[PDB]
Amino acid sequence: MNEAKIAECLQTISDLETECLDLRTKLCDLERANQTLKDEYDALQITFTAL
Amino acid sequence: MNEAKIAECLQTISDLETECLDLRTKLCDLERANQTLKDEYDALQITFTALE
Amino acid sequence: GLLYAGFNQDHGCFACGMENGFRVYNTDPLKEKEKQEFLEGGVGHVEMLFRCNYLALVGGGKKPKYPPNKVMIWDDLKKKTVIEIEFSTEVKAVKLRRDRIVVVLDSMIKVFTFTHNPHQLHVFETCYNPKGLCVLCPNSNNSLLAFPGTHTGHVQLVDLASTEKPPVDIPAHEGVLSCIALNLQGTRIATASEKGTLIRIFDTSSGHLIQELRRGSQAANIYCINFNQDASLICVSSDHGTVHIFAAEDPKSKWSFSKFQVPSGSPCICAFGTEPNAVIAICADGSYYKFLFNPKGECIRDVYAQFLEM
Amino acid sequence: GNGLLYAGFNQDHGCFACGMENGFRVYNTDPLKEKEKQEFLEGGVGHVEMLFRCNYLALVGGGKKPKYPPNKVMIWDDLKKKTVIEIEFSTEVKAVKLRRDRIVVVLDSMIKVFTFTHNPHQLHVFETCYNPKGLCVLCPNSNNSLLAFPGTHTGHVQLVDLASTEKPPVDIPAHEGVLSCIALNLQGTRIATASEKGTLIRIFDTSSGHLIQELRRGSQAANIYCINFNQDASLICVSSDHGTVHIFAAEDPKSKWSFSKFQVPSGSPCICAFGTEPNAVIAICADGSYYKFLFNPKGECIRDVYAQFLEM
Repeated sequence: MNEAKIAECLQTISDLETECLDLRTKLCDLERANQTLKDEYDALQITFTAL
Repeated sequence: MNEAKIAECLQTISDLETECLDLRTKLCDLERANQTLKDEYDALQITFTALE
Repeated sequence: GLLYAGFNQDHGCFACGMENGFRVYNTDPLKEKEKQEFLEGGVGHVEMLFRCNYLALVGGGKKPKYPPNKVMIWDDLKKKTVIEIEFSTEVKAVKLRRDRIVVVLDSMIKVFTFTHNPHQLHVFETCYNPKGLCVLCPNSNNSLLAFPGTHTGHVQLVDLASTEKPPVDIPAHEGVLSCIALNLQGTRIATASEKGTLIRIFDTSSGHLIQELRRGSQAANIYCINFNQDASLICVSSDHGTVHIFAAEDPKSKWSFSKFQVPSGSPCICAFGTEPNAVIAICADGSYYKFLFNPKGECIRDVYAQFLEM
Repeated sequence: GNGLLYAGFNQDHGCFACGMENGFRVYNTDPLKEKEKQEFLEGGVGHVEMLFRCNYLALVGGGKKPKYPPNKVMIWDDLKKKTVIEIEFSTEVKAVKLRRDRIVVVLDSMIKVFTFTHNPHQLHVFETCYNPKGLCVLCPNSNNSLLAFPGTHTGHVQLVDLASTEKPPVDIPAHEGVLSCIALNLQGTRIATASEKGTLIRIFDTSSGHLIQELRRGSQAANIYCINFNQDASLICVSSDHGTVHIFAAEDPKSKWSFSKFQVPSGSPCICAFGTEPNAVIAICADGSYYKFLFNPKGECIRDVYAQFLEM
């Protein structure tokens, strides 16, 4: 029925929103780690240019 | 009508699909760049540890 | 018992925090859109993200559903909380965009990622902000955040996309701020002090004064300011439930051309309706009013309802 | 003929897609209903992989006049009615398998895994034996990233978890002869296999590679066309040459042979899956015949539905 179509679409939307939340979370988490490793690359680079 | 809510939902799904694709692209792009840097770190690390 | 009322970003909806949960309503025409019951207690703040499935909830009332130092992101399609952020102090308001959660406390504003584990991005200090005065542009291309500065009567504006730039600081009033409002485009900010005799509209990019408008000679507590769609008009609520309507772009017309009294006199928030000459009043007693004005500045009351009862 | 070039079920058998000499069509399996029809005047699609009931389809050009070069994979967005991602290869594509986060492309000699992104990045390459049928199954479930394909040794199946690729693959010596068919259950916990001898179907645990159940279809050789599990994996359906369909009970010590089977009267080769009723089996044949059969505990089969799905 027409209502049944609504139910599928609403379910699709909730699952899609869940995925955006998960992707954004994984993206922001990885962005932080990358910057932390960017810093361990500068600090270690200056160490081995000092040596 | 009740059909109008179908049209709105279809637009929301289409837009959400684009955002998922964009986010996973940015995520996979960064995941690869991190691995490239995870390599250069260990590279420079062992390289000049042997220098010591 | 009504505990909170607030318009969404386009005023197309308003949300109510209740002693027994939350409700969402379409502003014009008025229609109840959602009802969520909690046997365990109240919600003291509800922030919509437009017409999305996300709501920000803060516990409040005599028996709050959540501790008042926590922000709860509600997923309305799943009917559950999906993100929790805990603070050392009470939450006074929340503002949402798709990529940021902004939490207003009594004396600082914190900006977080909208993620399952929100990360704090920025902290801005404010003066004592018991009203939770803060506006955040909801537009994807404009990240403007505006809030009370550390100096009395100042407004601080921050672009959340360019936070390395020095903020624009606006000496908007000589006294404590009572109300702040952005237009939909995020190009104008309206302000009032606790003296409430003057509303000043500024350009958000330069901080320049665009208009100084007068509500009257005597003092008044300003409850609400909102722009219409084109920002050509502002509506302004004050004590006694009066609503003043001003021309925002006409320097020749600084006093209200039109005004009406809400017959119950209860404090109310106001916004423009879907019709260009409609203004809506949502009152703390539960009264809803729609008034139509005409170009002569005459006002007639068109609609009245108890939205809490339908 | 009728212009059909390909037929394939989606991940839950709720739909099947058809590659045509002039485009593609999507159908709901039970009840049979044409769901989408996209015509291309310029040529055919020789492979169509659905992602469940999402708007994404993987298309590979095929036929006498292919709509796309056969060395390219096209992700079709059916809500936008356009191609949105293209990946080009040095060799012809034999099959595609989709999950929400990975595009898996099957070539004759290898399996390449890509990100499902606007610019796909190659993640893994697995070598296979000569795989002209494009035998590969990929768990669509979010909690199981299992990829299964023909190993480099005849009759072996190599199993890789795409979430833990640092672990050694499980290698299953499934048959003494060339593999002809591979199927996962919906949970991705069981894998069914057949050789070109087609006398035996063997079901393995995908985590340990251990043989759970050996089912004998017959003594004589048969080309096995298709294997599918039912929703609970208690049953499997098996298609063979001449269009027979065999129905067996998996995971039951009380099974070794078929409790039911029917012949497709036209004898054309068909793929098979279970219907919405626990005792329904569906057969889609290369001639364009659709059959739904109901079986009983005695193993008798009755026909419930018959249609030519290509005329709708």
